[PDB]
Amino acid sequence: QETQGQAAARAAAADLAAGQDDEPRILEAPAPDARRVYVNDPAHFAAVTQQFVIDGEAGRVIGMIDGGFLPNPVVADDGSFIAHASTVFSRIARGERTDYVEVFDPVTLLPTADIELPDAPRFLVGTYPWMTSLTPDGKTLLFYQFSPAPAVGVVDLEGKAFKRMLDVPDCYHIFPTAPDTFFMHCRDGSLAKVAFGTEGTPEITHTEVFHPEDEFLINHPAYSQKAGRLVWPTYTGKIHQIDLSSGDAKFLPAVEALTEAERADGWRPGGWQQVAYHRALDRIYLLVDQRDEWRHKTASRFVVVLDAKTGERLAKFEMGHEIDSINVSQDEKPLLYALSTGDKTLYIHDAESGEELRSVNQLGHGPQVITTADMG
Amino acid sequence: QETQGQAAARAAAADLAAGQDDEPRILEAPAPDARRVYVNDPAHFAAVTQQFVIDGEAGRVIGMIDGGFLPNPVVADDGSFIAHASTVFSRIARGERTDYVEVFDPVTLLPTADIELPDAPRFLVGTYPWMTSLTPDGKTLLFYQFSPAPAVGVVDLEGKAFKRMLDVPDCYHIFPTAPDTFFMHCRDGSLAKVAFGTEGTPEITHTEVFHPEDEFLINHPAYSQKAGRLVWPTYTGKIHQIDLSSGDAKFLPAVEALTEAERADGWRPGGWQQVAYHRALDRIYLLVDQRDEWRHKTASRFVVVLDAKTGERLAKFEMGHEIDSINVSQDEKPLLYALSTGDKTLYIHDAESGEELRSVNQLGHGPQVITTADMG
Amino acid sequence: ADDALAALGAQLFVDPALSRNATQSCATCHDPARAFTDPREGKAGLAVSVGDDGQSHGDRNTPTLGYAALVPAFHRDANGKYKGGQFWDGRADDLKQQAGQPMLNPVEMAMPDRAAVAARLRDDPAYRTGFEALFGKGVLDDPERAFDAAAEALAAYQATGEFSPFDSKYDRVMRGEEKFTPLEEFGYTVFITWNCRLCHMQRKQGVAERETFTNFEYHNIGLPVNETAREASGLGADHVDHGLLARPGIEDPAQSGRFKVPSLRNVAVTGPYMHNGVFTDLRTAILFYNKYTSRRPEAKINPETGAPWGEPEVARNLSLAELQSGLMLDDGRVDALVAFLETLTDRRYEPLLEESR
Amino acid sequence: ADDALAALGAQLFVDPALSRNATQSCATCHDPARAFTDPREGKAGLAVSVGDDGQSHGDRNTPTLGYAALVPAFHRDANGKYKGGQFWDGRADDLKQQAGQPMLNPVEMAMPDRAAVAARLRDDPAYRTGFEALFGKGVLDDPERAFDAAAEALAAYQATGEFSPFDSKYDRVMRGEEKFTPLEEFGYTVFITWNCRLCHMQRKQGVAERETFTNFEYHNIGLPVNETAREASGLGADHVDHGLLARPGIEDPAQSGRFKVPSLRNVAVTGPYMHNGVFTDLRTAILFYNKYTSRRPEAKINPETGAPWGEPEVARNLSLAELQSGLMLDDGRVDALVAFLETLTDRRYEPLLE
Amino acid sequence: TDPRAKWVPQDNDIQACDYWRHCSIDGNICDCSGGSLTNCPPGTKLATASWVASCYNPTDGQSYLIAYRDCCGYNVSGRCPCLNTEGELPVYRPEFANDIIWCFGAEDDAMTYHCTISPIVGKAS
Amino acid sequence: TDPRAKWVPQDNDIQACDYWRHCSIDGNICDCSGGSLTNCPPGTKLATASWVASCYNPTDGQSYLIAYRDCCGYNVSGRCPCLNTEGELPVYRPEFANDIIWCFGAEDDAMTYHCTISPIVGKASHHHH
Ligand code: HEC
Ligand code: HEC
Ligand code: HEC
Ligand code: HEC
Ligand SMILES: [Ca+2]
Ligand SMILES: [Ca+2]
Ligand code: NA
Ligand code: NA
Ligand code: NA
Repeated sequence: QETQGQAAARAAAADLAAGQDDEPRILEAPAPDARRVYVNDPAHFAAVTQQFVIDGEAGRVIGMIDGGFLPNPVVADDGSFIAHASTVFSRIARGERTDYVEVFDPVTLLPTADIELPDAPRFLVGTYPWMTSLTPDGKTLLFYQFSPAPAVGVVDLEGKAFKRMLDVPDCYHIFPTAPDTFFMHCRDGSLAKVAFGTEGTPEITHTEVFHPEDEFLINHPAYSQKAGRLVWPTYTGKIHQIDLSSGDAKFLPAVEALTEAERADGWRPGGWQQVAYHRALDRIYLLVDQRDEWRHKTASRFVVVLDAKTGERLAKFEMGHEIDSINVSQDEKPLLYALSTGDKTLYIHDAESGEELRSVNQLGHGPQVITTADMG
Repeated sequence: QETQGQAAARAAAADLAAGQDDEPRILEAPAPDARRVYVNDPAHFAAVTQQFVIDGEAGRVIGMIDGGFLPNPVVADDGSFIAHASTVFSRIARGERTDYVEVFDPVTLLPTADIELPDAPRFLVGTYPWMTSLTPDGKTLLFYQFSPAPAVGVVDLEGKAFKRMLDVPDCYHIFPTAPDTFFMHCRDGSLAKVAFGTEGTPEITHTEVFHPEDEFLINHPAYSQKAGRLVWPTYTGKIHQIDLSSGDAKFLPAVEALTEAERADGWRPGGWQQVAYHRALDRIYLLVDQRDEWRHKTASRFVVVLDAKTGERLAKFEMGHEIDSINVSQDEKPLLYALSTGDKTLYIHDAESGEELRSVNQLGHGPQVITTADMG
Repeated sequence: ADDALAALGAQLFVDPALSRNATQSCATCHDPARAFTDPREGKAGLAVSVGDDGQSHGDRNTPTLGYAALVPAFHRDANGKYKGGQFWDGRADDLKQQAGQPMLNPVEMAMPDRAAVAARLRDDPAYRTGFEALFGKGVLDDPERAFDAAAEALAAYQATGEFSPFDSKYDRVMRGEEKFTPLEEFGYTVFITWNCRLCHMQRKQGVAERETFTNFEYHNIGLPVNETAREASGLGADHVDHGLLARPGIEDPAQSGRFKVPSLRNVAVTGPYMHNGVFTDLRTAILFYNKYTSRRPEAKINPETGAPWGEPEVARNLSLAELQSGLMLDDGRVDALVAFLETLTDRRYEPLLEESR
Repeated sequence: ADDALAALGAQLFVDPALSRNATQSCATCHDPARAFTDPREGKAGLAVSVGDDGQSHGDRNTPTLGYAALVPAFHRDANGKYKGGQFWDGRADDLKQQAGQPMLNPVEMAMPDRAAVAARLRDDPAYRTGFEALFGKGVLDDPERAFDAAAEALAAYQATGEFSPFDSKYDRVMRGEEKFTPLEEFGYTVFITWNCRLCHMQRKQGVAERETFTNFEYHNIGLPVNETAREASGLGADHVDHGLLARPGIEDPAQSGRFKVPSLRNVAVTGPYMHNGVFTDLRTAILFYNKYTSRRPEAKINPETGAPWGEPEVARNLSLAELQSGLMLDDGRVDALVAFLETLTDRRYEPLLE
Repeated sequence: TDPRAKWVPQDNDIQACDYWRHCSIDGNICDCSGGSLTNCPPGTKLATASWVASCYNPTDGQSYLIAYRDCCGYNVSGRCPCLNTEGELPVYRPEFANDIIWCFGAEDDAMTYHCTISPIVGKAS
Repeated sequence: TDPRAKWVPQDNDIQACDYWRHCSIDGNICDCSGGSLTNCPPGTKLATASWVASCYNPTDGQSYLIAYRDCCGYNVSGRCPCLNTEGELPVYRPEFANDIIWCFGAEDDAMTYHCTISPIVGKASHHHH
């Protein structure tokens, strides 16, 4: 009811009346928790970008982190640090390129490491969360490189040094599953498992081809590292699920996010981060709307919620705003975060009821990526 | 009535129908001319900023130049180069600061000089054109330094080198009159004349104090280096004109831009670049509106035009938009540029009649500064 | 008329009476069974061809005549780029200016002079009748007229539909008569989005009416010397093939080592490749491009020899801006490009593709 | 009670019988006519004071007693900054604990012991009466009680409105009774927007009820030795005055060379300045702060000597964060500040301004 | 304007996001920051890389291959932003994928995105 | 909503541009990017420089000196931007001037503008305002 700015004015007035002293200083952010959410603003390819650290419970910006060109943010699931791989140039968008990884303390937001990446090796692309990824123990950051060929960069966060590039096949995205292993999705319709050492040709294994050549898997699959669940929608809201928790890929049964009559009536997923997965609830959330088949990056106004095991629909929420990305807190009674690139607003919904609870606006220019830590 | 995009669609279709080939390549901007106008977007203090190069005749963006934090643009009046003093940091907004001057070729927009300024000596302030200035011969750039004390930096554009800092007294802004001389405006209400040889203290002379302690002279006076006319409004629309065309300051009759009556009904100048001066017309343009005495930075919806010689009002335009900055082309039948920070749009008016002819929208985030070359 | 002139060229084209020892016609080196290239083994394999004396080898690989009639005559366009002409170095302006050269080249057909050519033409009553009907009585008695008339007949013959039928699978696909295999279609997609497009397509933009997969420009792509061909041709260990700079009247050192971009039509059947026949296999010619892009050690190794490609014969004026694309072709994209380029084979040479596969 | 106690303190304060040769009272060094500081010219000018023996000089400048009753008792606050106390090095906890020290200091009043103090108290029938009525019969026969009672009386006398009248121009202006002159108001504006207010204001934010222009913290501002004063003190040319670190209980090396932020009240009339009286002029004191900000050759030079300021007596723990403000005070701001500081002069010392 | 409606090409205004050649553009139309439909703005560098789409030209009934190319080395122009995705395939079919900054090949190693041009390279298969 | 009307201080919401202490603020309210009314957000550096305004507090009718201070070393927050100019004088009266980036004194020489705080430092009034 009372806004945060209102509660602050009240307290400031009380301190003045009471003669209360206080030292102006640099605040710490509150301890990272399950309802912290980070919104990255790729800013529609601006050379500099911003990340907003948000208390989702209060709907309050608690901090910000600056970044360079299309950085890839990662958040350690255990809340110990956050980091990004970023790119700057010596004269704004021109001149000598430096790619680097910074690691930040999640309370002071001070960079505790700044690790140069040799030979400007980052893949510059509209931000895909799974193109730069932390290994589960948090000691390694992996980043994708496209040019000259698909490759993956290995960065030692603990020793604060770049390690090596690994050559991989014609494959994309990086879902780490262990300190030395990740999966990628390959042009031929398989996943590739890549197991790497400090030196030597990485061991690369392919799964069976798991989708036909004309079934399109979106750029923003949800991957729960702690569950090893890769939830990969196709353009039609068909959802591939791959279980990587054994260390090898087990293909789960496909589910449809939309019914036959919905599909016949033009319903399709669309947006940017189209799918979220709540690990504890084993639940998929998909951004859908009625749309032509090639409007697959436009906002959507509905979220369907479906049991990941059975594909049973549990809800269809009318979000009431143009939503491009969703994600969920990973605690019980999760929040469903619904980020509107066009409104630059994070809408914070009760994931159970779909009700909008609060919102955080003025999140940059073109905010697209929501990240939460799964701390539980 | 055909728009630029429409005309372009037809040319393309015609080339396609006629089977006419063309090599995709980097265009050159049209040669600089009187109707080129530059719009600088300090972007409400963002760490990187943009300058838009605009063909005022067609209302068309013909190029852009990237800048760092609150850079100071200058445009050689002869159209031979543009330059800015800019500021970058090794990590977006943090880390080692580099101040530098870049000079650019006005057609390829390529930088032809990048000149480091030692000891990060630039004054960081919302953009005031006369905080950085070209000497009439275009060979020297002078920039203001506030910290630790008012000082002026001498940069050799010809040798492409920084030279030295000049100690000045408690004074502000820089109005070059000569290869070795400029005026500054002082706290004690005088102007100072700073003549610098190649070495030692400059020779500093003060004029008579020309305004009382409680008359406030705006941060954005117009200065026509070619006329040597310094046009300096105060908060009430009183206008100091100082003739610097002889090497020394001759104070012109002071004039009121607003009638004694108007000032009684709340009329005051307001905006950013509140004043423009057309050298060949000896004419002052002032952004005015009805406002409280302390809303002096708000947009104004009206422009008044007056004779620099007599002070007689010549016109009063209802701009039809919220205008923050004005300037004028220095050719015959000038355009009156009316830049709206709020709309991010340069409205291009006929200076004679005040009709809005065309406009160029999407000029960054908070564009505030209009520059034109005075090429006649 | 256009018919009779081409029919006369058809006879000249296959007539070995136009070589000193009467062993060699145009058709000998430009064999119509082989997309007008030379199937014969010489001291450097198929890299370079052997002349009528049976010993002399050229220093350049014999190119197809297919589609050579679509090349513009040699000129310098407004951007200062040379275009068109005939021979790998553009030193002939057009087909007509090229046609009498092999006749008089002691390395090729080796007739001593125009008069020896005319005397051969007189010996044959069909030529007297055929030349006379098109060029007038006594044409064969004037060595200059006879020689020029033979070149004109030969250039007319090369302009006929038979040399440029446009009946490749690619042509059929572009008419909607059929579709590319999925591999071919990928090959086409890569060809037109990667750097090949910057040189092996007629136009910078828009659609060509009779595409022949060359922009007719001159580029030094930084090829090494073909040692065995260079030994066979006898030009010397210290010889440099300067490409376009060898054309009389080109003086600009920036043209040294640039050769005419070949039409990729029938490329699948006209191996070995490049101006000196240096690469045997189509795949090798495509892989050469990865030397500019790939960071892998193997990108620098010619797979036909296991050794480095070699220092460029001309180390200057390389087309680095186009070549250093920042993107390496993986083997699937190389396969796709082979399959696409095979679609550029004329209908009548489709049977020859079986062996190359 | 508080009235009679103060009135007893008032008698002791001027009584030279509390010195060994009966030549010196508190008032000799803290002369009421000079905002409770020492007018007496000595070997080192007015930089240090001379004790009862007519020979011993101190090694520190005698500070005003005005407003010293506003300073909190010595303590370490929750951010780890020490605050309050008395003496330049806060070695006394409060006024009561400070009062007995001059009496027994051989370089000052030089009484040998508390008994000798008590005996002098016993000689004066008026003291028997005054002390006994406040502390009980026989108080002067017990030297411990006698001396504590004397210190308590002196501290109560220092806590009277007479020592802290808040009747400066600044006080009158803050009460809306008067206006600052343009120069004074400019000086006040500079003082509260420049680094001075990071140390010479009671509070970080909000408005103080009884502002004394000090946050009661300890800072090393990097001052040099006062050579003549240090000569006169006889402590020797080796000697290093460690300021706060000399307080018993303070072990923390970060505290070496730090001294209590003086109240700027009456500053215009209590020259020379700083803990060792090194600067005779108020203007010099202000100029000293430019050594940290200004790039100008003159900022390096003490304008009283024409020579460089001197290396800090203690070249560690400088308050660089505050002192390196990035801004230099031009002559205008220095003038403005002098005008402003002069407004902190108590009404009764307004005539001393010349 | 209904963002989710089937895209409807027009061949009458190249600055508008429904212009027929922009059927798979992502970013900003170069025509709006001083380039043109098929040329880069001054100061920027023309990439040699491209991604493609088959775009229907309502003027002639024909579908053309538009092999987009980025103009690089400047911050994003901020003028005429557009994102269309006709035929757009995910990043693993990169020749049809448009979130990628297709600045490879640009002079001076320029890799920042400023805007995109829309030249034709073929009639569609 | 009328940008030219006399500014009307309120004492009920610090994130709004008409909050009484923001009477000469220029930039962004630190309270909207993880600071508070009088503290900087994490990661930024608090400048020791300030400019002052005397701001009228509607609540007690007293006028207070607000010594604005910048939080520096981050790109501008972009949240709760405000520009007010009560008593604001031009740059040659820098003590009252608010286009200046008042980042001097900030740790690490941070000079980029992120947001401004609005702490009270005195009562008192100005001749000019
Ligand atoms: C083998 C000894 C040959 C005989 C007999 C003929 N040609 Fe030839 N041709 C040959 C080579 C080695 C080359 C390239 C030489 C070089 O300097 O580049 C050629 C080239 C042509 C061309 C130009 C084709 C192109 O550049 O794309 C034409 C049009 C041509 N040849 C035609 C031609 C005719 C008409 C002949 C009989 C008169 C003839 N050739 C004989 C090898 C040999
Ligand atoms: C201009 C910079 C080019 C680019 C990019 C590509 N090619 Fe090319 N190609 C070019 C020239 C100048 C030549 C002749 C080089 C010489 O000196 O001989 C070629 C040749 C080929 C060939 C051999 C054809 C023949 O011998 O008849 C093939 C198969 C070929 N080129 C293919 C090719 C592909 C698939 C490309 C994209 C990877 C490609 N080229 C780029 C000029 C240029
Ligand atoms: C000169 C011989 C003095 C006589 C007699 C007295 N005092 Fe003093 N006082 C003197 C000096 C040199 C100093 C500073 C010494 C140091 O080490 O810092 C002082 C200090 C005080 C203080 C502390 C003031 C402050 O820190 O702000 C108090 C409260 C004080 N003096 C009181 C005092 C009394 C009550 C005296 C009579 C018993 C007395 N002083 C004598 C110099 C001399
Ligand atoms: C904390 C880092 C401070 C800042 C910033 C300023 N001052 Fe200060 N001042 C400080 C201390 C600790 C002391 C005593 C220093 C010592 O060791 O002796 C002082 C002293 C003064 C004085 C002398 C007062 C007296 O001797 O009674 C004056 C006149 C003074 N200070 C003024 C002043 C001004 C005007 C400042 C802003 C330019 C200023 N100081 C900054 C602590 C600090
Ligand atoms: Ca060949
Ligand atoms: Ca003193
Ligand atoms: Na060979
Ligand atoms: Na030549
Ligand atoms: Na101690």
